[PDB]
Amino acid sequence: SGPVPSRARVYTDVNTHRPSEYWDYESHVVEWGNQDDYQLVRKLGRGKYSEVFEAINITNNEKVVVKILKPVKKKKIKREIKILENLRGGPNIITLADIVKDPVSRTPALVFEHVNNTDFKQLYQTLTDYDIRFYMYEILKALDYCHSMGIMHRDVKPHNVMIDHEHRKLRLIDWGLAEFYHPGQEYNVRVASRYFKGPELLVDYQMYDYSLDMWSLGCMLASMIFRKEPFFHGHDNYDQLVRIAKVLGTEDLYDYIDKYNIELDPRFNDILGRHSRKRWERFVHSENQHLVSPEALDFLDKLLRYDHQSRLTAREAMEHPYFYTVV
Ligand SMILES: NC(=O)CCNCc1ccc(-c2ccccc2)c(Cl)c1
Repeated sequence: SGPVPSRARVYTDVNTHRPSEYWDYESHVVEWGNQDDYQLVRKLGRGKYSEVFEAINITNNEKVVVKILKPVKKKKIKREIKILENLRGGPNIITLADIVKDPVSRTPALVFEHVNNTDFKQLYQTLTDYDIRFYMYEILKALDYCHSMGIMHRDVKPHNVMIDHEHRKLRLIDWGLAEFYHPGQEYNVRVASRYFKGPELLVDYQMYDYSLDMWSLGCMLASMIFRKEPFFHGHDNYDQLVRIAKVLGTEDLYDYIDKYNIELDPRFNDILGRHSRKRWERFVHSENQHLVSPEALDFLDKLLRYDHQSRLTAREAMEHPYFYTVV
């Protein structure tokens, strides 16, 4: 009678028990300020529906970040704006300072606090085992916060984590794919970046929850501790599940799809194969061994599980012995 329903093991009805205004972003009233108070400095990057600039607020000589949005779907702009306002001031969540539009073109822009992002290319060698545990803890603070607030990020990846290592400051950014969690809601599976997509998205299991961000965090941790970027290198979305299966094995993949009554796409039939469950220690080499520990492996093992319900929650994760050395 179709796939088996599922709901989050934590913060299940946080939106159900709150007023409609908190989660109804379509009904959210946005009030734009004037862009003229901002001075664009330099291009920091470019997304598919966004253009990110470094800027200065002329009124106080403060460095800000300006994200110009292509109005592809106003509903998505309203969703990002609503979520950013709801999470404002949360631990390690990018702060939305203002919302403005350019008078002439009317293109919407989000103004954020500034993060002085440390040279990551040069950073990949100076980070230690302590650094990884410390920064992992900080991302979990952000996730436990947005999950307690009924939001799932749905795009956790290195690119969306800004680190100012001189000041040990971490910010989770790009809430453009974030969504409000409503138990029983079927979500679009075309979220997150390929390398970070949870098995639920790949097998087309639409009733996912906050545990999706927990899979993405595992992908990130495995790439950090094992210095293998990305950890699951799929070449398409169908191949992505095969890359996971080569590590987690096909046995538990059927245990998963059977548990939730999932219909595997017939495109997998020829490519999936049969794979044994691998051991995390196999990924330890001379290059990475200085960042790998038993605690790190036990933690990793508990995040990268097929079954979204078996994954640690951000709270459970914060308690794990992997984090005993950090405040
Ligand atoms: N948009 C950008 O260019 C920012 C790119 N983000 C840099 C970055 C550097 C280090 C980490 C990290 C991950 C795990 C443990 C400790 C540190 C992350 Cl998640 C991200």
